[PDB]
Amino acid sequence: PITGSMLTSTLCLYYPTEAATEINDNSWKDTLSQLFLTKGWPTGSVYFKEYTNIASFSVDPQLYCDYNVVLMKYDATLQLDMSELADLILNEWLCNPMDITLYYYQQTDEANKWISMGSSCTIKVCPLNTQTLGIGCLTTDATTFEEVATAEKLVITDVVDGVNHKLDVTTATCTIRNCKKLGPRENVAVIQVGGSDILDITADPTTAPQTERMMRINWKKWWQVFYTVVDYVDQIIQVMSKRS
Amino acid sequence: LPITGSMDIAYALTSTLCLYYPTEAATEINDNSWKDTLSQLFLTKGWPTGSVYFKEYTNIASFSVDPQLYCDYNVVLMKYDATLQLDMSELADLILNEWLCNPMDITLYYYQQTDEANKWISMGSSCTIKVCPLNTQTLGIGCLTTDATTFEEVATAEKLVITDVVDGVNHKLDVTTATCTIRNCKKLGPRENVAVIQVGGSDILDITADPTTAPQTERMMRINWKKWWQVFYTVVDYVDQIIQVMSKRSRSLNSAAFYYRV
Amino acid sequence: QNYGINLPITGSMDIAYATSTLCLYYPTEAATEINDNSWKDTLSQLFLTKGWPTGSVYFKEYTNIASFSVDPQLYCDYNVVLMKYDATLQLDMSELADLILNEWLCNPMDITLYYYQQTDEANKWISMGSSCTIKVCPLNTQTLGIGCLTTDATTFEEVATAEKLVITDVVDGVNHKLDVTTATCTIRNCKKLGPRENVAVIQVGGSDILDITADPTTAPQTERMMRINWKKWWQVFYTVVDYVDQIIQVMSKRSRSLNSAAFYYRV
Amino acid sequence: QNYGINLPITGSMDIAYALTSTLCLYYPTEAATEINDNSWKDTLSQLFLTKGWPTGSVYFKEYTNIASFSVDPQLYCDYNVVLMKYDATLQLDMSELADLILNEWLCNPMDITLYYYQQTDEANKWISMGSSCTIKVCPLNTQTLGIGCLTTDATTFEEVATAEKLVITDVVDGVNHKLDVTTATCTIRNCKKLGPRENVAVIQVGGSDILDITADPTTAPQTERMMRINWKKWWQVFYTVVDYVDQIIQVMSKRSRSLNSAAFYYRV
Amino acid sequence: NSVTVRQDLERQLGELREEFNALSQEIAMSQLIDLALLPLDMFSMFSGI
Ligand SMILES: [Ca+2]
Ligand SMILES: [Ca+2]
Ligand SMILES: [Ca+2]
Ligand SMILES: [Ca+2]
Ligand SMILES: [Ca+2]
Ligand SMILES: [Ca+2]
Ligand SMILES: [Ca+2]
Ligand SMILES: [Ca+2]
Ligand SMILES: [Ca+2]
Ligand SMILES: [Ca+2]
Ligand SMILES: [Ca+2]
Ligand SMILES: [Ca+2]
Repeated sequence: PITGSMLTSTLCLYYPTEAATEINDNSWKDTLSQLFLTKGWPTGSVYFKEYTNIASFSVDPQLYCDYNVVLMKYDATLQLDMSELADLILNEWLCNPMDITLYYYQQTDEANKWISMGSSCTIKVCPLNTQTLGIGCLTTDATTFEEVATAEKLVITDVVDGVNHKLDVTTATCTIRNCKKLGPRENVAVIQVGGSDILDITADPTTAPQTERMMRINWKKWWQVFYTVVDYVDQIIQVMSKRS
Repeated sequence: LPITGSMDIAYALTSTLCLYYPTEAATEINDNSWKDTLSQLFLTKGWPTGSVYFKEYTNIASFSVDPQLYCDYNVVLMKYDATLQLDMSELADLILNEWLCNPMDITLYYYQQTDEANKWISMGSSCTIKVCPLNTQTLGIGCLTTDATTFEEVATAEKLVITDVVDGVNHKLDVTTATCTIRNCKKLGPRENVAVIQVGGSDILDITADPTTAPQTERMMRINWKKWWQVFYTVVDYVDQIIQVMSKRSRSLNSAAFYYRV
Repeated sequence: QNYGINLPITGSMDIAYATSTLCLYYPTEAATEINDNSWKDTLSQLFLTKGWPTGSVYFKEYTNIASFSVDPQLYCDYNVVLMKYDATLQLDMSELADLILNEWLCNPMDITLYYYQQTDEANKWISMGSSCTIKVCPLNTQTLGIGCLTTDATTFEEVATAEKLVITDVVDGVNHKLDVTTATCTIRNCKKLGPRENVAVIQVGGSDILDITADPTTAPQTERMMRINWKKWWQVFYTVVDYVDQIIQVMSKRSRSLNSAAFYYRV
Repeated sequence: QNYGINLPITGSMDIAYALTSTLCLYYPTEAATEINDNSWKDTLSQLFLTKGWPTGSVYFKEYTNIASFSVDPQLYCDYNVVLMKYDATLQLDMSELADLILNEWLCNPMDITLYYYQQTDEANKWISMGSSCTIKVCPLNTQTLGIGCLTTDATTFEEVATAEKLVITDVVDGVNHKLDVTTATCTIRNCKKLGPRENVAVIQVGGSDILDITADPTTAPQTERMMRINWKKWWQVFYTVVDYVDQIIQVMSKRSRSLNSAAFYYRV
Repeated sequence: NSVTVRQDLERQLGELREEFNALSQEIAMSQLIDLALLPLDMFSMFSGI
């Protein structure tokens, strides 16, 4: 209960391999470090992380920084993948293990989802009635299970709440967790390089919020993209809170 | 009549839902009992068995031919294609809104649009509408009233068209009446019975012919998708929110039609 | 002298109080599809019903967004530009929309002799021409390149290639050497003053993709930026004519400038 | 700060109130050819510096002829001084050029293949510029039928210009006209004379004072910015300009339209 | 001798009424009372139109 009266941070920039390949310069990280230094960031505070693709980045993304800015190149065929990654890295998740081989799982409320990551995650679900028998599926035979994902690097599965499910995830190359969305992760911001402003970070179908940390820029040159980010770093930082 | 309330007083199972979906959704699901499964899940959510009716349409264009929404609440899962933005917008404008329509006899009379709320809605197998504006002396402007080849074409083999011409000028129409019917429709307001869920790309529905407004009503929803099973689980799991978004029809009465009620 | 801009205006909160020209810029695609010799005459007649007297509505045709971006001209009191969405030209559409919708004050930029720097967030470098190729080399306080030798332009960091219109934004407060292809391009140092209510943009097709601010944290959608779904150019033109009242009401003709240039030039 | 309105300005009649600009000098190629010195622009720049103009503030623009210069004479400069050489056979050309560069014109487009045009006021003219303008007009009676001309046939039109680089046509006000401009090379605009342009001054270097910048035949005003000198040496002409730059600038003034208080009054 | 010249389209009646109503601002009460006292007839009403 708080009563009121009415230079020390690190920044990370996560960019695709395409940006570096186009720039085709060996010392562009050093160039951007000097430019950030002019903008007021002491040398040794700006880091540049590279990821091959959105799909590969979605496999357990680690964002160790006081501020994180993720440049995400748009693709029309990957809107769901972009939305999944954006939700995962823009919201805080409290996750617990899931052992499909041993227990049946259900989702308690709207905050509960099943987040699965790995090389290839094929998830099939069989809902069970109160008597523990598959609805439209047979527990013994997994070929009848309804398929909710297929060879996905990241999946955020939502199923009807209050009904037990038997899962048949491909745990050989995937790991699935029972996660709860605690709230927003102000440490991370996403800038969509080109596209059409398509990101649904809420599983609810009646809500597609556009928070301040979700940005979109039209682009034709990655050098222009990076110069824009450096020039308006102050605005990007002001748009997001601080935490590591 | 007046309805007087109070701003201090503390005030302290019988409806049907219809899900309209494309054929490819069922084709991908490929489970003969998927409708029964969804019925049981809706029951878990609190919808008695038989209260949910599933309707299958083959395409947006085909569904646009006289859409027949016959539930207390209707949810239309409309897939997105970047080449069908106008078609999706027309279908959304048709169903999400209430239109008072009267028949138009193009082959006899000339017609005009009274105000911004009035348009010409054409439906059928193939609507090829051509128009010719007329002046006060019934002579065509930029067209010859007798030669229909000179008319100006506003549609081409369309399953559904919502045409809007300049108000206060008579027009002569050459719509193909054999495979199409055109009606003079005045938009009354919103049809709260129906909600549209765009399962696909960006939010592009412009349900107002006014170029300055593209309002995004609460009943126009959008979801990214990769599996129809996931789409349907989303709909079932958030049915409460969708119903809260919708409301019961306030239209007093119109032409009789079949409904799926309790 | 100054129209008394320094003086105040006192208005009451209770007292009851209760030939403009219209330019229509459209692509050649529209004319080709319309395929009529007198469609301009037809639209003039139809505008006459909405109240624009004959001789007040003019129709300008441009082959492409790219070509129209080469020194666009604003001729009428109300300039409505129909822009055809193309998924591969989003940045070009954004740059053209920024240039026309916002007022700019530009100064000459002799690049063969002088280093240049952006001063504040309102300053940009606007280059226009048949082919504008821009390579920038930032300099440190010692006037040495950062990641690029000053003498050799091949080490410069490219920002635009064979572009009809470029709005370059570099880091403010750092000098740059620019190897801009001045043979077919002219680059000027511009500052954005404010909105230009004289001009409105109507995008046919697409999915509402226009950022008219260099700031990445802001993509404002003013009232003069409109979008419509389209399948017949006759339908598009009838929509514009029938709703010209709303479009004009959203616009304002006091921003009419003396010259048709999209920017104010100061030497 | 209160742009776009006209608030009365109040001042006192009994109170005592006890460089940065840029000058552009337009001259013909004949001047440079006669001077025949490569560094003459640098020399004039140094002399202007002596007079008080920081180096780099004086621009020297060269035009080949009055006729060529008349094609869109863009003068973007805090002060502009145009030395135009008198020619006995170019009096109307000189007057047209002087009017165009000495008055402010608000111009609207003209699509002569869609509309008939009438001039509604004494300040409304048709200004056409380009490689070759050939304006042929047909006045129309109230039936949209030509008067003394055939609306269908252009050869019967009455010609008011022939291969003119610049021309300012003035027809009888209030009557519709059908035009046959050669738009393939020349562009015509419906212009209205807002008022004087203080940025520009014209020095006629040669014969007598013949410029008149008013269509009205009853008046031939000779304003402050219309100067005239005799000459036999372009070096002498330029020395005179440099020496009396202060007088020229005092006769001129900063462009009212480009003042940051003209916002929403047809500039800035 | 030519094709029939189509009469120009007049105006949208809604906006015509809007402008006519907007004209009520430019009305002076005393002069309007004088004009009301003057009996307009088939001649006076249409003479100056
Ligand atoms: Ca994914
Ligand atoms: Ca099954
Ligand atoms: Ca759930
Ligand atoms: Ca025609
Ligand atoms: Ca359609
Ligand atoms: Ca209409
Ligand atoms: Ca380099
Ligand atoms: Ca460009
Ligand atoms: Ca900048
Ligand atoms: Ca001349
Ligand atoms: Ca004659
Ligand atoms: Ca005249």
